[PDB]
Amino acid sequence: AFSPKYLLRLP
Amino acid sequence: THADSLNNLANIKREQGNIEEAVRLYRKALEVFPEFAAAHSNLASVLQQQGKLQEALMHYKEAIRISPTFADAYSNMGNTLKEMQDVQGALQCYTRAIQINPAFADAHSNLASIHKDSGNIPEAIASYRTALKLKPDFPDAYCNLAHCLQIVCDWTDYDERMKKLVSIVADQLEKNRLPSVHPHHSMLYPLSHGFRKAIAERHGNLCLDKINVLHKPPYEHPKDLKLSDGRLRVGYVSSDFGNHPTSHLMQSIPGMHNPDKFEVFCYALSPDDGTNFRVKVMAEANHFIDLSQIPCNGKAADRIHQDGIHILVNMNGYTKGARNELFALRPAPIQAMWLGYPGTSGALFMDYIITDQETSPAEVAEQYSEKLAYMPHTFFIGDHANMFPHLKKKAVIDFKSIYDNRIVLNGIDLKAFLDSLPDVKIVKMLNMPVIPMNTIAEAVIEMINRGQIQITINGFSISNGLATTQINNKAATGEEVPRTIIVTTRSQYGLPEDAIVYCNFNQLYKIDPSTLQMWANILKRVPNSVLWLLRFPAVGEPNIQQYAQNMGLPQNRIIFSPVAPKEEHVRRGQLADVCLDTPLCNGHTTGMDVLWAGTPMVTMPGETLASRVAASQLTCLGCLELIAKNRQEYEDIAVKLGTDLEYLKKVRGKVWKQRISSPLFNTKQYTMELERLYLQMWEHYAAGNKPDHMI
Ligand SMILES: CC(=O)N[C@H]1[C@@H](OP(=O)(O)OP(=O)(O)OC[C@H]2O[C@@H](n3ccc(=O)[nH]c3=O)[C@H](O)[C@@H]2O)O[C@H](CO)[C@@H](O)[C@@H]1O
Repeated sequence: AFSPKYLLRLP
Repeated sequence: THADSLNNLANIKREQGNIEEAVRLYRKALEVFPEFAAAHSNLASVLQQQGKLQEALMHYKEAIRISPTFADAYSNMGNTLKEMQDVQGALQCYTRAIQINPAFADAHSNLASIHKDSGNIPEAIASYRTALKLKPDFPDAYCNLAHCLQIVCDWTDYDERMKKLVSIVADQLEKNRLPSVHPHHSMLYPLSHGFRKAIAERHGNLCLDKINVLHKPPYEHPKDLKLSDGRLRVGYVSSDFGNHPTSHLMQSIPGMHNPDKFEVFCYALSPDDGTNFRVKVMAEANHFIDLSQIPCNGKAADRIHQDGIHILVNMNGYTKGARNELFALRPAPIQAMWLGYPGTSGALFMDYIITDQETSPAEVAEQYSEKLAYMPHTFFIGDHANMFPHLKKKAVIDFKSIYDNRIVLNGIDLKAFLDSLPDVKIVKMLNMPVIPMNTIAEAVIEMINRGQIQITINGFSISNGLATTQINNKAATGEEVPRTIIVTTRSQYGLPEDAIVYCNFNQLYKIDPSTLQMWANILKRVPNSVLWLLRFPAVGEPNIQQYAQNMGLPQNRIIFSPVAPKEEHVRRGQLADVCLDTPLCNGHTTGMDVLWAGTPMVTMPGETLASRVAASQLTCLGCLELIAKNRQEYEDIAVKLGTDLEYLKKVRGKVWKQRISSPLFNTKQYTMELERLYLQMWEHYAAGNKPDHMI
């Protein structure tokens, strides 16, 4: 855990 | 009995201000009747002035022993224990009294007070409410409860509460009683400038009464610098030499004084806290004194006299840990206020008060019992240039296809890392490096998404901005400049990627309903905009959210984030777009932190000094266009920044440059100007002239 509030899509 | 007559006389003479010749009355009554329970109680209660701290305890204990049902003694003794730092016992004293007499309102008020001091604000509100139910005419509990509500942004029946407070102050001011509103709290309530100054005067008079017991004679003050090698001796007195906002602003100034013409004395009312801030001040200052080992104020003030201080600087005001009693003794000829208390002392011993035109205009005079001290640009100074030099330059990552507030990188070794990158592009605003969305950016993104502590890229350390504490605890506190490269992203704090970010990282207490309405109007007029606040305290989040719902703003329009270490808190400011200053109590230090980040700040100067701050800052910065003249101007300025993106880019660029070009963070410049003012005052005093406004 202890990750960003939301992810970042990436190809 | 004759003891009763002596007792009544003593009480009257106490109300007559004759406690000096009334405590003798109490004494005579005790001599008549050794076991006079009531006489023992009050004599210690007047002893609560200061006397001997344990002397009151002795009389209180005897009063309780003689009459075990004297709930007044129990509650008073708990308060006396409070001054003695015996929280474990003072709490037991209050509860002991409450259990004996459940209808005793004062004990519930004191119980709530200690809960409030400990931070259990909800429990302090509950006990305060219980006290008010038992005794509705109880100004102390009401004012404290009103402060507690202010802290959590509970504005239920807000207007009448404000009106009630003013009425209480008026009545207490009529009778010369101690006002229930703390002078620090006066800035948060709509009172006339006279009322606030009168409250400060009453608090300033409190230390005078507790110093008269020493009967210490006046202090012979020097009339020349001949005995000091032509060096002006300036003593900075503060209890915040350590990890405290005061140190984060001025830790560098002591070392920057010109030793050829100045001699710096740093009198600490606080023990060493093991922080690099204390280390810096203890080392760079010409002399450091730990008055924390000199409890007796007379002893301490005498020591100041020996050192030969010509100008004494009060960096506490009516804040916690202040020992203004020392200033009451007039140990130095010239005495002035400086950073730390955003208000007037209302006391005679404070001869001067450092400020600037914007912060304290001439018209806003008469609100200060102290003569005004002009500072060429601004009275506020910041050590961010030294504490966070890794923020002087930044870099971004192109996630889509010139966004300076979505994926930001900082680091002292940033230049070398960028030179190791193949496809670095430069966007001119001096200029901003940009990383194209390549494999390196992919590695950084995975670090952030996976929540990994750190990674290595070409041997360079890359640190997740949220894990600075466990990567370098000293760096996160601001004691140490991070020796790595730190990645900060909106995704870390849940900020929308393609959205306007309005922010204000002040304590929630600086927010009042009118301020919230203004910000709500800003959000409605600006599409795709969000308001970024801090759980500070976290109980204020539900209250703010509910008031937004009543204002028509969906929940997602306001984003709350927990408080972060100093370095992380300042670093987050780059993620935002514009900061909305709290007009009620302009963010003073928080304003410096945001400005260092390059984030533009919109402010509406008020009537109080605290309100007028951050306008002086913006003024000194050279960004006058962000200062609003009224509610509408504040709303329009904020709305333009959120809609005119080219205007936002221009303003953010101007802030980015002026933070280093304008003499706002130039500590050496500030110190030299401070040295000038210092001299000016001395000349005035040398020629015999008494304190007169310096401008
Ligand atoms: C209204 C008020 O009290 N004003 C005082 C305050 O300014 P100011 O109001 O800015 O400061 P606060 O009393 O609110 O203290 C907040 C402090 O916590 C830090 N922070 C904030 C958010 C976060 O997530 N993490 C974090 O570490 C801020 O950088 C700041 O140093 O301190 C100054 C420094 O003595 C005083 O001169 C001001 O009179």
